[PDB]
Amino acid sequence: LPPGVDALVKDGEEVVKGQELAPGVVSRLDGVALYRFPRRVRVEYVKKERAGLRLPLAAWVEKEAYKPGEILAELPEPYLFRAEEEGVVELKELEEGAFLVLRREDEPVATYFLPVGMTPLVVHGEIVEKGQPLAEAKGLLRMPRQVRAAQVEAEEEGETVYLTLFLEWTEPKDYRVQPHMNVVVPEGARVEAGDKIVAAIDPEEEVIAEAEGVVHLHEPASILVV
Amino acid sequence: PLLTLEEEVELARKVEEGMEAIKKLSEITGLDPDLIREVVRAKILGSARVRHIPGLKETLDPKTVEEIDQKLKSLPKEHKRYLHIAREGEAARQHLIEANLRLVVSIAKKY
DNA sequence: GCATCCGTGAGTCCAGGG
DNA sequence: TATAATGGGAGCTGTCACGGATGC
Repeated sequence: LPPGVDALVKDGEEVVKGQELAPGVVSRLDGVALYRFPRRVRVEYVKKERAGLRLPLAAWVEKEAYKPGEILAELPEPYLFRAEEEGVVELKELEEGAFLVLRREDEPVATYFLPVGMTPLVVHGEIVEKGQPLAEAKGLLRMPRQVRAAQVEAEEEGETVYLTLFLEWTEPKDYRVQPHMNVVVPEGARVEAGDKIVAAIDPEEEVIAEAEGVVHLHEPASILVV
Repeated sequence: PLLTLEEEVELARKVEEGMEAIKKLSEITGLDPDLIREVVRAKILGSARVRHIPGLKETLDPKTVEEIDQKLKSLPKEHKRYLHIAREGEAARQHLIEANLRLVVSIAKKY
């Protein structure tokens, strides 16, 4: 496999004779493909948190849970989602959507979830007072593809709803594998805190798993069809 | 074909660890590390090449290699792990020699 | 089957040898 | 015993009949 270009196929699966294995590799034979030397290991660490969002009551599509991509509300006009706490902003922009966390001193004080359609109006590290706009939702706002809403609690108050969402998603972290290192973990396996992913000559170069997650292997040095 | 750095290191690692596994299997089973190495080799190579060894105290006969392979296969999973380690090591050893046969030729053409 | 294309072993006696 | 080293060289010339082996 040329440097950097990734596989069009994954480790463990059967392939057909002539079925291309990569943008410049075609398999002369049928059988099980296998990864030789993964040069990038991406770990999807699983995060399950509780977050909140306030919405106009009319614009809300009441449901008990939300699958990804699913419409969460529809706004007839621009709407400013405002802070209900004072603090310093920690903005974590996922693939789609975001999480605001306001923190006072060294303790977190609010965790807001901005689904797709909400443009955050604050920058990481910013100071915010109660009521100031954190983000603007235009309309047809919906869940991101990468995150799902397990459970949904609602509170009516005035002309709005406050959703307490039990969200579950994954955040990826990559690691560059060196030729003198061997991946000791299979594709799609479940690591815990402290479980070793990639071994290396000297221990300070090892790859140990921070939290729980799954393992995904990318850019093999070569691919072995057997 | 010629080893890449990665294939080189992988096979060498497998060899080192298989030798360590033979040592651990000797600690567990109380057998002779040489006897164990010969039985693992006998199974990796095949009965095509199954002869006696001058250092071994017991004639290496298919009967005895089967007996020792069965004494090994009856070990608990965490012990029988080392048998798979050793078999992998021997296969790597064969492959590493075979891959470096050309270097011998390039040296010997000068003598 | 019918030619052609091959391998192979053979070539008097004596002497001396540098 | 540890930098790294990865596929070789040599030819060779004025015979002849014959049994067996390959192409037609």
